[PDB]
Amino acid sequence: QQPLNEEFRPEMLQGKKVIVTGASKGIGREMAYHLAKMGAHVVVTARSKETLQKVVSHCLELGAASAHYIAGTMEDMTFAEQFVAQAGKLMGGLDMLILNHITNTSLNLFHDDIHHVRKSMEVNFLSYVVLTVAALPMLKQSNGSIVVVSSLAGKVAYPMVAAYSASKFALDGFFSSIRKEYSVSRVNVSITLCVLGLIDTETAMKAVSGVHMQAAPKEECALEIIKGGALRQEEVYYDSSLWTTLLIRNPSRKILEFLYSTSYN
Amino acid sequence: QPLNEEFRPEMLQGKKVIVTGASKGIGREMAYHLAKMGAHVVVTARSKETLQKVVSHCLELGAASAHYIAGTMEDMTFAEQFVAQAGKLMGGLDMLILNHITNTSLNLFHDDIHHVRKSMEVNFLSYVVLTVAALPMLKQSNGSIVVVSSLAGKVAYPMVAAYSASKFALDGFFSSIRKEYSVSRVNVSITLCVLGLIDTETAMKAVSGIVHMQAAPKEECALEIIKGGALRQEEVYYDSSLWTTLLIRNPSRKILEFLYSTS
Ligand SMILES: NC(=O)c1ccc[n+]([C@@H]2O[C@H](COP(=O)([O-])OP(=O)(O)OC[C@H]3O[C@@H](n4cnc5c(N)ncnc54)[C@H](OP(=O)(O)O)[C@@H]3O)[C@@H](O)[C@H]2O)c1
Ligand SMILES: NC(=O)c1ccc[n+]([C@@H]2O[C@H](COP(=O)([O-])OP(=O)(O)OC[C@H]3O[C@@H](n4cnc5c(N)ncnc54)[C@H](OP(=O)(O)O)[C@@H]3O)[C@@H](O)[C@H]2O)c1
Ligand SMILES: C[C@H](CCC(=O)NCCC[N+](C)(C)CCCS(=O)(=O)[O-])[C@H]1CC[C@H]2[C@@H]3[C@H](O)C[C@@H]4C[C@H](O)CC[C@]4(C)[C@H]3C[C@H](O)[C@]12C
Ligand SMILES: C[C@@H]1CN(c2ccc([N+](=O)[O-])cc2)CCN1S(=O)(=O)c1ccc(C(C)(C)C)cc1
Repeated sequence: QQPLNEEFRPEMLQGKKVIVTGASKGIGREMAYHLAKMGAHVVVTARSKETLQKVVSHCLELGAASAHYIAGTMEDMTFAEQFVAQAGKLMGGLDMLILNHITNTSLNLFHDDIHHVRKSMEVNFLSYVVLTVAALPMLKQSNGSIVVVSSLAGKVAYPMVAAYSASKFALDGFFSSIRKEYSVSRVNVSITLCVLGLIDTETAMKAVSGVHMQAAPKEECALEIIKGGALRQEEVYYDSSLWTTLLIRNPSRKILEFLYSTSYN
Repeated sequence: QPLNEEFRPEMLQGKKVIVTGASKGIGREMAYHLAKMGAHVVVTARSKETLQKVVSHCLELGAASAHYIAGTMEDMTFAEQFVAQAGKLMGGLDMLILNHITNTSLNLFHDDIHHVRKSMEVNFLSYVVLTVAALPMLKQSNGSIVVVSSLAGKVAYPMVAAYSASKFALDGFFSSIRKEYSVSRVNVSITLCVLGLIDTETAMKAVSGIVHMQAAPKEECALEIIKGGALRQEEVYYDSSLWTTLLIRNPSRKILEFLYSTS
């Protein structure tokens, strides 16, 4: 996967057709708004239409080349697959798939909640796979890009987020493996995994409101995510701590993977 | 917190161990090793005839008990029943060795969502269900949970995406609850094992074409899993090369988690 050795330029997204999921709020909404401000075509999704409409409206107000929404739950694999189709017609193509949404989750110990674990896998992980499969043909045409939004808990272990972490680890294991597949098959679709720390979205602020954890600004975060996709980077790291930003990489893993891949064929 | 001792076989003598996917491969050799130790075993898998055969050689080997209970971990109900059924058959549970996997598909991923889902269900979700159901008894003996995983559950490889997803998920989930059990003072240890190429028939069938590094003896591999589990180690790394286990360590992650919990 060859990234561009350029500096990012906001114009790179002008006229581009982009899906963003879980975009009625949080980092997703903020991504829609940056893409809007860049004059991109944008289709957003989430379960609730009212909140989605506001985003759509302000996107056009912000200068979006076009902007729509389709509401639905990503518990529905059928909705997921269909959403990408409807969204493809709407824009006449696809340059970028931004996979962002999660099921509602809050900090808690794990006792018996298999139903939360499975819904997490289904919504947080499986639905991302179904959306990728549904979007690849269009993405092969544009030579597009999959952006997968992940978490520190998707690279290291923390208490209170077991089912969430499982699903985020899964994303890494899956998409990191198909990136290597796309590179032998010579599929020219980039895959960017984003490892975010605590971000000041309203939901996240509510879920931790109860010690001191410094949150990072959602607007800058959203842009760092778009920048990584645009530039076809493998991983984007974003946290408020410089120590965390550093320690969340895995140089051992890069070396090993590189030795294996220039070794096997 | 590991046990501050050298391993000695008799630690397992009398203990109540479940071993899943124990009809063949590494699972089978763990049943056997635990048997020469004196443990009470109960194995499980889908293969009735073969389970029977192993259970029988376990009795010949020194085991204090040997029972099998065939079924598929695609079935969460049977997974839940199985631990209860096995708990009775033993009057307690000391060790839960979680090892089974669905059949892994060595190929480019294209559109088989159902195979991804099934990998997640069998390879990961069923491990959660089994653990949920074996907890109460594990708490009472202050027992151990062993989770078997792979090079491909720590780093990424092409051709095994669904499997890598499931093994990665094992790491997140069980590493997260390990930190939860420490702070809520649950005295149940958790061991994640990371295995390179082991010479099981399954593996050798899989790597037959290409030429790799020497595969490692499944009998040694199985014992090291039991050892680490017994000593309550957090992680066991096993490959025929020490270089592999050196290269696979991630000190960054260890330091970052130390930082988060001094806090
Ligand atoms: N903020 C953080 O501290 C943080 C940290 C690490 C990683 N991240 C990652 O950043 C991404 C965005 O998180 P956020 O904090 O911005 O969350 P958020 O503000 O809570 O936004 C979640 C979005 O997902 C949608 N959603 C929820 N359930 C859905 C379902 N079943 N089907 C379809 N859409 C659903 C929501 O809309 P509806 O409810 O209307 O459906 C909403 O638009 C996530 O992947 C998260 O893991 C965030
Ligand atoms: N061998 C290696 O090179 C290697 C490398 C990395 C990781 N590992 C890990 O080591 C563990 C064991 O590997 P192995 O090579 O020993 O595998 P194996 O020889 O293929 O045995 C897998 C076991 O799982 C059982 N199983 C399959 N589907 C099942 C289902 N639906 N329900 C219940 N049981 C099922 C199989 O029994 P039945 O068909 O009789 O049901 C079999 O006993 C796995 O977790 C694997 O990830 C091995
Ligand atoms: C053999 C490879 C890994 C080899 C590797 O990654 N090595 C490359 C170079 C590493 N080194 C730098 C150490 C060597 C170079 C310097 S050195 O001098 O040391 O060679 C590993 C990685 C993924 C593994 C499969 C999965 O588990 C799924 C499945 C589980 C079953 O149960 C058994 C079958 C199967 C198909 C597994 C078989 C095997 O187990 C695989 C292929
Ligand atoms: C540092 C943050 C927050 N984390 C966390 C973990 C544990 C606790 N705790 O109070 O024990 C508090 C916070 C988990 C890891 N990260 S994160 O950025 O991966 C993250 C942020 C927000 C969440 C939600 C879904 C709980 C809001 C989960 C993970």
